[PDB]
Amino acid sequence: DIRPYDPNTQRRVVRERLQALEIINERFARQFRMGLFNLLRRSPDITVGAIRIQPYHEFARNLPVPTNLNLIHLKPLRGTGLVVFSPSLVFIAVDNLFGGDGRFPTKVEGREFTHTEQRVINRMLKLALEGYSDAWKAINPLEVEYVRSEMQVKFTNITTSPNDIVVNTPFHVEIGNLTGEFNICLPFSMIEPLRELLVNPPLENSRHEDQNWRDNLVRQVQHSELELVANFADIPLRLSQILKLKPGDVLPIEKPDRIIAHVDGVPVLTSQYGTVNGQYALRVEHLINP
Amino acid sequence: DIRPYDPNTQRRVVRERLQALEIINERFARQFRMGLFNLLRRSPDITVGAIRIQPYHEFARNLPVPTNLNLIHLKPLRGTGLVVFSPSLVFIAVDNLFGGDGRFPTKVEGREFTHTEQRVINRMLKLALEGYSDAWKAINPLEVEYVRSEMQVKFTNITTSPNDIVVNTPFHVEIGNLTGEFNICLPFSMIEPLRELLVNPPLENSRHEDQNWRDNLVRQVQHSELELVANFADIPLRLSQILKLKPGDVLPIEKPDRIIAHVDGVPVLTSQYGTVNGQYALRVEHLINP
Amino acid sequence: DLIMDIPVKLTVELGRTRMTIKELLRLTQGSVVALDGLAGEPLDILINGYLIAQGEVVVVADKYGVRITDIITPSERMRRL
Amino acid sequence: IMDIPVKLTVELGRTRMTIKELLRLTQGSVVALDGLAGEPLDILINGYLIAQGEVVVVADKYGVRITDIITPSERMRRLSR
Amino acid sequence: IMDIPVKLTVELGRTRMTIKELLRLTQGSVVALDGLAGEPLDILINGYLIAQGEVVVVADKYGVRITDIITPSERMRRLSR
Amino acid sequence: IMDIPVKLTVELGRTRMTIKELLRLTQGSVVALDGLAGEPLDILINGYLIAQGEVVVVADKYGVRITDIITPSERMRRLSR
Amino acid sequence: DLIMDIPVKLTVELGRTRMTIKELLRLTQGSVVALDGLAGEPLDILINGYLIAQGEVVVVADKYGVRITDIITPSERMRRL
Amino acid sequence: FMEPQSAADLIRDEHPQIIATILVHLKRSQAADILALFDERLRHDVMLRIATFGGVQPAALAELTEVLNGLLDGQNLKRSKMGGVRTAAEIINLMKTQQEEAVITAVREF
Repeated sequence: DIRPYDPNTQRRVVRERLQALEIINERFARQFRMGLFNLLRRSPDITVGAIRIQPYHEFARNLPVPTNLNLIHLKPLRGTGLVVFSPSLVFIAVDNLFGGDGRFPTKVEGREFTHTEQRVINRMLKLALEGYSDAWKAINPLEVEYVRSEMQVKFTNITTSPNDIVVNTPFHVEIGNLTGEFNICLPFSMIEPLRELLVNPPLENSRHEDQNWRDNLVRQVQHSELELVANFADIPLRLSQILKLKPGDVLPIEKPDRIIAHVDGVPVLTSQYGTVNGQYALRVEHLINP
Repeated sequence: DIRPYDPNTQRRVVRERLQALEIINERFARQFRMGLFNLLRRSPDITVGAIRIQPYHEFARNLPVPTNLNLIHLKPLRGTGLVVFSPSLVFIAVDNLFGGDGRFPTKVEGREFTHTEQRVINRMLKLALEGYSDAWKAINPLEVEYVRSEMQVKFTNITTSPNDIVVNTPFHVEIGNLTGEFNICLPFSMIEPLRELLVNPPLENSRHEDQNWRDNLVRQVQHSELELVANFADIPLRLSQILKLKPGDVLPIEKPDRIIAHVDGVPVLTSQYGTVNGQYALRVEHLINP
Repeated sequence: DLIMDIPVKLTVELGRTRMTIKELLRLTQGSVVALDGLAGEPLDILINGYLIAQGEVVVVADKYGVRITDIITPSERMRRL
Repeated sequence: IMDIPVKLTVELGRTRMTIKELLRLTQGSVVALDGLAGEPLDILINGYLIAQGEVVVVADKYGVRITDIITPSERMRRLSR
Repeated sequence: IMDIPVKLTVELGRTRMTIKELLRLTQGSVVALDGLAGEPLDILINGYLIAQGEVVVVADKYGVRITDIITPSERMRRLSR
Repeated sequence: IMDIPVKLTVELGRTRMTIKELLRLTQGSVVALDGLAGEPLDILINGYLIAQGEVVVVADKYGVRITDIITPSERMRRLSR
Repeated sequence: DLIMDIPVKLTVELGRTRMTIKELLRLTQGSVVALDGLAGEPLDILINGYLIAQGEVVVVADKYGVRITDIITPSERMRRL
Repeated sequence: FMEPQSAADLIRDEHPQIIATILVHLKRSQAADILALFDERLRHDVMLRIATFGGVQPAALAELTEVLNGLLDGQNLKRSKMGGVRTAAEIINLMKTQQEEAVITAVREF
């Protein structure tokens, strides 16, 4: 295991299992299936693949070119997500929509999406966004807004850096004999505030029960003692002075007008020092509060 | 019996016999039978199986996929219950309802319930909940409210943890030659407040008789003496000090302004100490009351 | 050997107390909290969180300083452990 | 109102006897109690009788199903014996 | 409100015993705790029990899924034992 | 507002250790830091950590792409360790 | 004297740079700044801001560390100031 | 009135008795076309149920009808038949001989 570290070795091992994300994915898959039935007048089946928590560069490197990349806003979460519409899926959708029964072999040679193809992508994307919002509403209500569309992964740059860890969710859609894929790409920073909710789903009766749980939590943790350490003074010395140091040595010190009270190093308050009852006491002037 | 304990060994041995739950089950079974006769225009017979007090994960692992899982509210009890409608039962109900005489073999391959099938499930569920409320009203009146329906046991997660102990009640319904099953799944936490009532049913003349029993109980237990121990002071020492401790040693102690009076350790009141009649006495300032 | 200089950070602690979150959040302006250290008891001296000495506040020509009453010993480390 | 635990006890029966047979007691000595076989055993709270109930065995454990709560008349009837 | 770290701990169970067996202890000596196998382990905050939760193993690591927060009645019920 | 230059530095990680291994150090002695491989390195201004960013190599030169600016909570979380 | 159980702080600096307020403010999200040290140079092992050792970077079971190649000499200490 | 293929897609997941009930109500050509699209097993089951139809309850039929109305509430289907055969051929009739012979060769191959 003794190997020289080198840059660009993004050995980012962040392993989790977002059961709530999985359930949202399944609900959105059902909603998208019914929406696709409504639009295409044909019944698809959507298979939700494994969730890939992978670096953004690795995710993008596997994306076929050209492809549809739709930027979306996950309000109120800071940042943007992506919807990946594959050329095969868009081809099949347009073929079904515009008179083709889809029996013809799919010929994807690689080309940009025309304005008509763009509008078809817009419609399917609107349906997908509505279904995804509906799926998420069961856990956390949010507003999803279309931003714009792109053809190349370099156009998007969804993360600050390509090595940033991102979540991808694939869906394989089958209609008759025609297969396609579409993906949902959300940066891990999007869900980091809600990581606790996404890991475990095991709550269903929680609207005021969450408030009751939190109130119980605070009122029960309010009976836990702490470790107040008040650093009276601070002298900088050298190790030679430490080694030669002998009892009875007096160490000069700047006069501490304010004593900082901290726990485990963590500043708690600012106070003045004094003596009462024969013991050292602190009269608090200001608690440490940003 | 000397074996190393390992996690996920949910050897949860909580054995009881809820006779009142059994009687409610039988009454609900009769009500559901008459309701099924009213709806299907055919006479079913419902057999109430043994009550399985089993872990939630074990209960779910035996549930066929897909199946109808109906979340219900057992007001005013905190939490939610479940009604399990089997695919065979729903198939038979729809077949009888929509022209099929049921003579055809039941072909359950595994598929989701359509909107019409959802409506049929909704009707049978409404009848079931009404019958169950009627059955329960004899012992304790409850309000049952439909929440939603699911196809997968992962969609529900009725308990906080899969190892949570839950109550399941199966019912085998036969109509002619067609057999089906449906289950009632209530978490043991639902009935824990009413465990005393559910264990034994042996009371029928109890509306004000319960109040009379309780009044007699309190007025008769008010004649029982207790063991008031007032811890005057609290000194922390070490075992070396205890071993070397000799008579005449004086132990420093912080001054107790308030004396806690407790019984079997259980704090009863806060008081001041003094002397009257030549005996130690306590003047009570506040009883221990949350 | 080469470690003769090694800039070190020496701190002295005024006192410690056992107190919980309720009163902690209920501290207000001008409120006084006492510490387990008796007045006149030499204060502790810490380096990176460990015992290094016990020193007492002494008036040195209008300049308060700390005079080392004693150096730590392993026995006392274990006793205060 | 209060959350105090109490030592509940169940008494099989009574026995009024002089210490003749007490000193004559040995392993195997027959003793007869005041209560005949069949009547409810007595439920006492901190040694204070409040109830009467029948004895049952559940999961090979002794238990008592309380049949009734006592009245002052029956209470003192028991006492004056 | 405050951003203080705390040492949360999980306790498997209790044991009330005199030091007979304590001095008789050796490698291999069997000890029995107050808690039976199956009940939630106790979540303590700075040694203050606040919760009960079930033990799980994740990624070959011990973890506890908090099942419920305790109540004063159950708290003192545990204490008075 | 001001046009002052500052010595900005990048720190790979931290290490809390007693001088046992320090005096035992030699060419080839293995040392382990607090930070695991992968997390952003720390951007310090005159020794004041203000940012975190990922390490890159450009034109065979070390560089850091600043990923985020730190918050007081994460700052003191790092400090109290 | 062997008052030597004291713990000390060890840091590793990937590189340093001198740069002004305007460039600081102009740095934005994802901005990358090149370091003065050429890639592959041994990093600086500091103790409380004091340098004694130089060494290259290495990863030891996903854990950061440095392979030290020069530790003790003050002969170039006049240069790095 | 709508396309039999989309109808088969819609009704394939429905209950076989529901399929029989729906197929009863439609024009016979539409029902036959839809049945031509289902696989052998489901088609046989639905045909046997059609033969052995016993009678749907009125409330059940009303619920089925309102469900279908909600599902088909989408504004208009009217798949425009304009164009196809007898268009392609007369188009090819206008081509250069080489172009149209390559066209018909490709069509014969396909």
